[PDB]
Amino acid sequence: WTGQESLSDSDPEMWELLQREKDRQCRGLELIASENFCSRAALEALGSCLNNKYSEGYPGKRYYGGAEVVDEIELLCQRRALEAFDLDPAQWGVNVQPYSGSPANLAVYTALLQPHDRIMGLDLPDGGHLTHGYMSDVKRISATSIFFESMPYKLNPKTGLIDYNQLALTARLFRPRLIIAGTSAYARLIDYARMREVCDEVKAHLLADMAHISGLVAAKVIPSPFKHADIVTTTTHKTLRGARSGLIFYRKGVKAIPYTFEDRINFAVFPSLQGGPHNHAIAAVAVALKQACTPMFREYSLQVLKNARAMADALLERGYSLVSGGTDNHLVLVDLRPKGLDGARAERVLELVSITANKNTCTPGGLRLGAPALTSRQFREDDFRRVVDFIDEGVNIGLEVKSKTAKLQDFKSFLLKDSETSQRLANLRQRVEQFARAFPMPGFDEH
Amino acid sequence: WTGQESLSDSDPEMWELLQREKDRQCRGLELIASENFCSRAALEALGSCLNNKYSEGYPGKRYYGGAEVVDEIELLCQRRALEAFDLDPAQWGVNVQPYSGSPANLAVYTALLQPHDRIMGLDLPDGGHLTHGYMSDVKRISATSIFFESMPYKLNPKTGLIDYNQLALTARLFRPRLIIAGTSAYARLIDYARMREVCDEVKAHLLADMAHISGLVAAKVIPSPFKHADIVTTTTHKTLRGARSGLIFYRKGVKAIPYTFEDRINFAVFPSLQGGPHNHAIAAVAVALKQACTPMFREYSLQVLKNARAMADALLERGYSLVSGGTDNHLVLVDLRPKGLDGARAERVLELVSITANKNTCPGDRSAITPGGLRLGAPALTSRQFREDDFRRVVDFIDEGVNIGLEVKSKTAKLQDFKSFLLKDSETSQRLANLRQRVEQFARAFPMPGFDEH
Amino acid sequence: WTGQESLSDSDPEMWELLQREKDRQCRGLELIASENFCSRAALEALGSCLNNKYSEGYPGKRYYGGAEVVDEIELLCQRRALEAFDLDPAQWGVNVQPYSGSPANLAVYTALLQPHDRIMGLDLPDGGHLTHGYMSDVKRISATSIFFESMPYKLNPKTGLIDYNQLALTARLFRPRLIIAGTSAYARLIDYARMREVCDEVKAHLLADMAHISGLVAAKVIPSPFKHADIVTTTTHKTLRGARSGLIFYRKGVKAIPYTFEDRINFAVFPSLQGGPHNHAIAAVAVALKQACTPMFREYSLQVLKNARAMADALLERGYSLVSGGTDNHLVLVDLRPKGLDGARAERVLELVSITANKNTCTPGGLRLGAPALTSRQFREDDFRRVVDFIDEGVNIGLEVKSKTAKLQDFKSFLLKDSETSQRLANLRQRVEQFARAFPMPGFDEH
Amino acid sequence: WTGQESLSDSDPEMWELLQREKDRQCRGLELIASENFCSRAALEALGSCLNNKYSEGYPGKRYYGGAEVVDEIELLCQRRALEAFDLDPAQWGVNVQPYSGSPANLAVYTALLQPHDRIMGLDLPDGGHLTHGYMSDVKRISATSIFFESMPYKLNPKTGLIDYNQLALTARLFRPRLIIAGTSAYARLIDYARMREVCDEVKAHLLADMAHISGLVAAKVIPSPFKHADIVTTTTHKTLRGARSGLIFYRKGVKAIPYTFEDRINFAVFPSLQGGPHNHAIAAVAVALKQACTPMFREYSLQVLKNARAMADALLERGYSLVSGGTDNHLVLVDLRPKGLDGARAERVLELVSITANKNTCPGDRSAITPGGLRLGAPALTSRQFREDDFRRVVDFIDEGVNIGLEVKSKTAKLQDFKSFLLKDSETSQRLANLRQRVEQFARAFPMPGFDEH
Repeated sequence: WTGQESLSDSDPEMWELLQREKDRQCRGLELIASENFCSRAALEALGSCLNNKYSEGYPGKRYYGGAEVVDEIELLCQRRALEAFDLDPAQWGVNVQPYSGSPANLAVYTALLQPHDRIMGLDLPDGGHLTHGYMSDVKRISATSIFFESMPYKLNPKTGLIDYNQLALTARLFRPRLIIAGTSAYARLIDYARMREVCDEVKAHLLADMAHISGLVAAKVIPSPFKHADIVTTTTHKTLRGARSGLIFYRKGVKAIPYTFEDRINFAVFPSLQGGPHNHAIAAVAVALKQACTPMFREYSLQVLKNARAMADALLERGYSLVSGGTDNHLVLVDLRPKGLDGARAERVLELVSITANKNTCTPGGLRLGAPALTSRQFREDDFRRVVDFIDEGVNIGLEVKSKTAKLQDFKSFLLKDSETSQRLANLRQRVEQFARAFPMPGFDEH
Repeated sequence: WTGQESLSDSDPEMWELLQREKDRQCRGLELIASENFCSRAALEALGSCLNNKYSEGYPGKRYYGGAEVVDEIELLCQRRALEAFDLDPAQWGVNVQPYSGSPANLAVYTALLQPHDRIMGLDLPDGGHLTHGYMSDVKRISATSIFFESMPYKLNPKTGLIDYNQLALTARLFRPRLIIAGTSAYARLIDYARMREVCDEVKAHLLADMAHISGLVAAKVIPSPFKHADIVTTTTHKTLRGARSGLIFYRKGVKAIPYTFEDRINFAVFPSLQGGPHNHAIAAVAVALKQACTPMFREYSLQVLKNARAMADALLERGYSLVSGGTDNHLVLVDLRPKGLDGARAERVLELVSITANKNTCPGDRSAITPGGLRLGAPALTSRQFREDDFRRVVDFIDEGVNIGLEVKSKTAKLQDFKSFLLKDSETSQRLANLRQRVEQFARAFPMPGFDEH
Repeated sequence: WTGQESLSDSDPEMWELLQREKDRQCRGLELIASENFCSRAALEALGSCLNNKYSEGYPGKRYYGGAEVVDEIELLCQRRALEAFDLDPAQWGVNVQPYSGSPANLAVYTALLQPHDRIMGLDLPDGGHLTHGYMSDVKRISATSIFFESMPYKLNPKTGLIDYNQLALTARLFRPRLIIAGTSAYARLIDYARMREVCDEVKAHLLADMAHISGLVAAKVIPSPFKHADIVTTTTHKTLRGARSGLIFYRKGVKAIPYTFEDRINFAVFPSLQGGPHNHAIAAVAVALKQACTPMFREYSLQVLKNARAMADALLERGYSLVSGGTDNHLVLVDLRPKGLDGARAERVLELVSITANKNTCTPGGLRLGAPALTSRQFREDDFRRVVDFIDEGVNIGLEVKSKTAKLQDFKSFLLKDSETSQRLANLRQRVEQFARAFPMPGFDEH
Repeated sequence: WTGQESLSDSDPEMWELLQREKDRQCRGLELIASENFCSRAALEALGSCLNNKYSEGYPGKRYYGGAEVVDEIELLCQRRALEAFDLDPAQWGVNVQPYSGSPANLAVYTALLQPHDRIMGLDLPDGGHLTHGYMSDVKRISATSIFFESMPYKLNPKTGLIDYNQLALTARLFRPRLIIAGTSAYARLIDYARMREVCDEVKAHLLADMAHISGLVAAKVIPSPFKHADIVTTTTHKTLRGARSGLIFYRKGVKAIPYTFEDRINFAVFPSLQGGPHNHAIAAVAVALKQACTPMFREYSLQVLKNARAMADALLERGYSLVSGGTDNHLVLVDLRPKGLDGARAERVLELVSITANKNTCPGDRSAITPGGLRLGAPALTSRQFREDDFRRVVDFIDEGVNIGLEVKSKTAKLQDFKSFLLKDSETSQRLANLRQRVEQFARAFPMPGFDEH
């Protein structure tokens, strides 16, 4: 036993599973706004010998020796991270160790707040993220709401936009120490400048969680939250198209008196929260960041916007309603109530024809659809019009099964069962797949 | 642009860095007890298309669709996890999502305790882990000690063993809700049965953090903490030899009255603490777990023990002292004080001849006091097919380095002086360059798990 | 040494001080709304041999023996407490041990909430109490805000009333576990029914802190918060006219399923927070409660309302503005801004002519004036008109010193200094005193 | 209605209750170590017009006007407080507002610690106070243990003294921010100097809660904790013989660098925790403090010690055991186990013959186990002019009661049985009625501080 044997030879069971998954990805239409397809280059770094180095600490300040190279990698991941977002090193620092997006947010909170200090984020069903704070009537759900004290701010249900006015009123009272600007399911640009005014007034930190939109920001096809925020967090996947990992950016040098984010943020990541860094992820992230500086990436990102517009327009033009009436980014939010349907139903139908989207709250009343993934497969505007055509076939199949049944559980039975419904689906699936398989796919060919 | 281009073509700067690192690993003698070399099979899964699936939730209970296959992978990773540790599914469950070892511990604490509830772990300089709780005189260091209230238990410095007697006395007073049995730098077996008695008495949960020893346990070459613990956490690297990731195991079904670990543990992992699982890691872990069920792995684990013994004996034979006098596991703790040196010096010398070990605090020392010891481990080199004679040879090189360090110390005052002398004094440079080159020539000859080039 | 010697004989220094204080009270016009003059009967109990008994625990469940009598006293204080507020013993319980008003509130919070649980009270400068929660921009001030998490609700600055609408909006978000209805400086009735609707909606406890108005409630000259609240706290002084002490009332027996307030409330008082009860205070309180059941007390309380009305009207009729335009209770809030003055100035002038009132926030812009004390000295409506006349003389002296100076520190100098100001004051003082000394005074004659 | 009418006229029901209580106190033998009988002078201040002034804030810094006189009273109460304990105003400050002893402790903790910070006090059944921290296996009991994190230190059951050695060991681990030296049921002097060494080492505040012994300290018949503590709390009753109220003393001026106790302590009292001060109590306290500076008070305090000795000796002489073998203060702890009885039984018998004492837990016993001991104190009867022979006589009556209890125990099984037999069996009733009547006749003869009638 050398540990040099191939996965296909040593673990055929697992290899078959990887191949089934690759085929599923290759044949399907991926419309989850959070997803993307990672470059082969980045995956080669991810599966490298970098997994075998423990490097607790920071470059030049490691617990253990033998880190010359890993130090260079991490410092390079930092530089590339600052370059990708057009940041001055004298004004901004970055931490590249967080294992994912959620860990990065916790590290910020633990670096800057005391337990039980106050935080505000966009309410979850209004399109925020769990990590921004969330509790039901009966219990604390996010760890953020267990260790800290969170109160949500809300959408204006008329405009579908963030009620900035209510935020200011409500934050004058609750007095949060940290306010979070960033979203999971919102189709428009955030008023970073406004949030900053609110934060300046009540003496709070402004954190921007750009996970969804980091690609768009790096490409400069939308305004940057770095003009206005103290701290920025993000995933390295989603629109940045990297491996799964996380980043924390922070202001440094002179504030007025220095900024004091740097030491606290790094200390909270390590030693307070994490163990050994995942150097193979750090390296893949760095590869993804280099890719994001390119003109190619700017084209990709522009195309992301165009394809989301195109998908929006194609849906309007078939009489669907869109929350906020459209989009200024990479996703669209479809209100299936004025079309006599709901996310739960739609999602399950689409799933069965190899189209993957989310139900989303308004049995909830909406659907979220995103462009970044298919765009990465070189989809253009006509291709997305065609996608909508397939979606609409599926909605109309759904609508038909709803008038022919009562409850959600009923609705799902009727689909796997009634042949006239089964065939209409099998036919549609097969067309979707044939259409999808024809487009290219980032990554390795076989796994 | 397809995103199908190779790393050597698209990012030569990064590719050159990978290659420098691979050459470093190939040419060096890796004695850090936490390290291992991961199989090529596992790394292929890690760098797979599984990176591209969001699967928040659990199998059959996902936020989103399109998870048929990922569900099968995760369930398979679970089964293989239970099988690797010889656990009945009716009695034990497992969560395979934690991103690493440290997150796995936090999830347990948040699942089972209220903020500010009480925890005890082995004091850090006595050989515990940060995640078990740690604060200096002046500040809270571990997030475990910020969100929860931690008090350490200690080694008996006379025996170098864990003072179980003092633990019971001290836990009767402090009244912890969770006691943690597991170590980072301890050369002996833990009395899980005893800890359990203490936990039963004061009404605390017993958590076993087997990160260092999980390989040994899976191979059944040492006793299992699953006989005595309620909850078991571990990394998937170290002696399990997987990709970097984490596991939480927990009792389920009937206690006496049911166990209530399952729902709380899974809930704390997700939705409370984590986002999307890292399915590529989950898959690599599963590959590593399959490998750990094999006879080959049992041979490997036995050999790990024998090589640590052999290294121990070779050090005794040259008049070094070992904390607790030896080892019953994969590591040895070497006391360099009686020999007129310290970990800080030794470590830096060894580093400069491509041997990597840790300085380590010796029992009864207030750290600040520069550490009097060195920790050395067998799992990594054993994975490169080292046998007992190879480790005897490793000790020869170590001893050469110690003796060099000894000479530079007689010619120097302070630690800062000592480090510059190694770079500056040319007679010292050469003696080091000579030794380095012999270490490398010796090391490069042994095989290396992974890919050849990166 | 017997310990039977008189205070005048054994401690002349102290006795002189008591006599100076009694003369000050006898000669002055006491307009602080929180104050009253306690009955001689109640003071005799307060200075009794009951100080010499340790009775930790509750009747029949004492740590120590020899408590037959003290048990009877405490049980009697309970019965009289329930009778005074017209409460059914099967529906309400009471705890009579809290050492004062502030301790009673803490005991409720600690009995019913976890540390860091959420509370809302009327903001302090809007006329709430410290114990309801209070923090500045920079620090936690109330212990309530240290051990628990408090967010204030506010007045509508247009109506001078409590913004019930904003409360509901704001409590839907903050999700408090306890909401507190009660005031220190508010001239109107509280919508207990409305607060209850809000509490029912967000699943919170309603606590009513009737400290200011407990006399009025007992007398049934205003609506009772007992119709709507789960828990009621109060001082035993202020309008109840007792010795300094506190009470906690709580619902008991069947809710729908039993109420669980009783055991938690009593346990928090003792053993959790307090030591030995103050049996002499408990006994004085009981004497005061018996007095409050009488027709005499109902007359007194009606007269309190009439005299506050009369004082209001007399102020309107001299062109002062009143927050909320008047009063439905025992106090009035005078806005000295539309009269070109401020509380800080006015208070100090009045003080120097033996009239005691408070500055109150709108250098703040108001003054609070209360009726209960002077009413207890048998003052009637004409007497209060006459009081206002003296007040107005003082305001007009103030106004004159303001146009003749710059800052507050200046203003205070000018008064003790300039003879033409000094004499005008000495003259006024002497008239005030001569007028006041003529009225009777509850208590002992000499101390 | 003037509110000038007498209590006997306006509330005969209440007046009759006061008179029953006064007769009870006059006729009984009060041996509860916490009790005393307050001077008439102090009670006159307590029931004064000072009840009618709101004076939130501090002298010269009041929310409201009209406080010229109350300011003079409070400042005077401060001066007399410092004088009574022989303290330099440049070195010590005092707060005179706390409503009682328990509030004074809470104010100190809230002034100096963060929520969830760590505190150690003498374990409750080892003779500590609730306010020093206390939790059962299953719940937090003291508010001190809810808002803060408390761990007890313990008696050495072999000596009956405080295990200072174990305190140091245990505090090195738990790392408290505040350690509390003071007791409710302890018969000996506390090693303030030792506690201070322990506090200096681990960087904790030393608080002394002298509630039980403040009279003795003021009289200088025992060593002062002010030589060693940073902060001192006390009640104003117990051995100081005042009205029920509380004090907090604190170091001020230069430490080495200034002390920062003053502003925090005063702020926590008000505005953080309390409302309006109880000026009538403040004035009574001041009266009591003046009385405590006198020679008369020193004689009283000396006599307290002698009478406790005398009671101790009289018990030894009749073959009882005393925890720690005797006393150096105002109380004695009697172990009734070797005599074949327990506190629970003894207490109830003594109660029925108008002698009031406490059952009290004996060292090394898990309470639940019905307490094996009795606590007896001298301050109250000494205030009724009892001398040594009078206390010898008290012990005679106690012993008669013990012997009665012994007979009812041989005729009964359980505690519940034992209590009903005392009411029910007529031969037992009479033996008790006889003894009661002799105790009363003996007690009524001694004078009583206070008013005659109420």
